[PDB]
Amino acid sequence: MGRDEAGITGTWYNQLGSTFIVTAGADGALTGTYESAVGNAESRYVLTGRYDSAPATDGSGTALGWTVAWKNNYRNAHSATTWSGQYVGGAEARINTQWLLTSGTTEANAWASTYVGHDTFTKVK
Amino acid sequence: MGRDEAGITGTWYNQLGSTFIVTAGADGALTGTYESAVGNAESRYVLTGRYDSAPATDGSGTALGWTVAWKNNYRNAHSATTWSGQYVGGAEARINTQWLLTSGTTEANAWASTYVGHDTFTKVK
Amino acid sequence: MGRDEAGITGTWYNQLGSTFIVTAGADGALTGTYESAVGNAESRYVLTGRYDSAPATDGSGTALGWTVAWKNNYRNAHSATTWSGQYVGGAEARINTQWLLTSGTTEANAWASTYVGHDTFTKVK
Amino acid sequence: MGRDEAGITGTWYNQLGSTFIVTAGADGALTGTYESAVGNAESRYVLTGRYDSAPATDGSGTALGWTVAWKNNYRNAHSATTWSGQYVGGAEARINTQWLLTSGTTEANAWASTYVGHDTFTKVK
Repeated sequence: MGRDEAGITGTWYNQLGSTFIVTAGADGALTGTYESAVGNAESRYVLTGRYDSAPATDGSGTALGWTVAWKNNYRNAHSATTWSGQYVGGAEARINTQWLLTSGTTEANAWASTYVGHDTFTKVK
Repeated sequence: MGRDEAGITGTWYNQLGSTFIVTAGADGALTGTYESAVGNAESRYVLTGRYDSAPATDGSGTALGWTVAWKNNYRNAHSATTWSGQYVGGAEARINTQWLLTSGTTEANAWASTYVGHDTFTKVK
Repeated sequence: MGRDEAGITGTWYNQLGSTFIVTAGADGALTGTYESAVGNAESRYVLTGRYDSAPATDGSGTALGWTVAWKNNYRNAHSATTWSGQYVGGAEARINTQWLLTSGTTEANAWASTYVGHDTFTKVK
Repeated sequence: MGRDEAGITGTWYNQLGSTFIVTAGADGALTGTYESAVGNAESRYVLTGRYDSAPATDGSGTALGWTVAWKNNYRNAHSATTWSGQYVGGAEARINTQWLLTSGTTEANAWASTYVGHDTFTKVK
């Protein structure tokens, strides 16, 4: 099993009230669903990603990332978000991320294609 | 099939000489391998991601993203990169991305955990 | 005077314990000093920047940005940080920022030149 | 004088056809004007920033950054952009940047406040 397979797997919530449901595989896989509390989104979207299944044992966090394309059976926002961050284990476990949201654009609007932000996920709230 | 399933699937190269080998699934999946020409990396790493399988038909690009965790059988850089971008089809097809590279860090060094950059992928070179 | 000239001018502290001392000019100027609690830094560094001196009156925040080059009489970290964000007025005034830290690099290391992060500044702590 | 004071001072153009007119001071200051070819912008806007006036002599680039608040006598886009990057001297001098564009937003829309992109400036075109 991955060192933090058990720590990462489950339900996480961010500061916006979004819900991230993830399974961490022994081999580094992340699979699950994302539900955004904000933006052009409804219900759950597929996510996939990767994590470091053998992190440093010096108290460093565990690097990971995942992607959501904002298409499901309900809506298509012609966009994708990637979260890049680290899992920090312990009593108040956190996933601390920064994210990039890219929209499909014309060449003329491509300079404005991409938003950047930061989300912090906890196991409560 | 996804609108750009055929356009995205295959081998791509970026401005650094890295190699991205991807299969686009009918359902929005991206699966493949990444080989970085730079950094703490050797040989291929697993990637997974997502793309908009039903993009706008107004000449906008196709949003997509993917993740590599920099662990394979050879090396572990305790880091993950996410690329967020859009596929632009036609004679000189491109994937234009921005990326976030997060390292596992101590809490003291977490302010310096994440690099940001931009890669442009083409089908030649 | 700028709408938030009085609100912005003064001493701010971020989540790292850094100190930002700024004067907002009637014309949109930001001038002052920055002292980082972390990284290759000691004592104060010059900053300059700009803010929107006539923001929207719909309860939107006030856009602003500034730069520090990490050279002073004590040290030179061959780097510069830019903070981009908005001032949100009221009882618990905040400046919410994202930042880019670029180091001078060789062409070979330029892919790793730039860090991205987020700082939140308050008038206390 | 700054090592690259003479190299930086003058007129630069980016890949969008924007015009950046900058004076580099002996002490690290950047002052000038910016004219964007794209977005909610017309004519020139004030910029200020900083650069490393004593860079490494190992062939590394020169770190620098600057800010534009998108208010002038013609328009107010209630936003500010910061460019963070490095100057690379020689026959085909370049300023390679990444940028953050923050808009004033309501708290509800603050997750979508900030765009990220990359501009490359040359002395011709």
